[PDB]
Amino acid sequence: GAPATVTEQGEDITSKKDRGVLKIVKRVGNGEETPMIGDKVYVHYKGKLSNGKKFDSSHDRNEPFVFSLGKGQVIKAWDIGVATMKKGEICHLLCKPEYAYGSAGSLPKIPSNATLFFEIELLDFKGE
Repeated sequence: GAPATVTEQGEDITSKKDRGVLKIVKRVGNGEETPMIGDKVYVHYKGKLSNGKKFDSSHDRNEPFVFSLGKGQVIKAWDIGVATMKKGEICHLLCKPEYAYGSAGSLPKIPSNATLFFEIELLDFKGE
């Protein structure tokens, strides 16, 4: 399925080349511009654990998730990955725990040492 495919066929987008964050572009977005550091970014997403269970979804909440890019307001894989996206892009990200929740995990449903799968849509970005 899609997690296996990004694991085996994804591109390493880490600056250290440690394969901690792998990406596939699923829907090509608009133009060439990506957000810059500090921009307000608006995403839709769904996340799954490596046991197959959904752990989160903005679609199910009927509202996007909004954060300022490159500020550590989200897991490292998201700061790194969303920074590569175009407006309108949909991607898959495969995130090793060092770029996610590490040994701590995150209650209620993310265990320790968890590799995570996300589908992310970059809806919009704007400077403040």
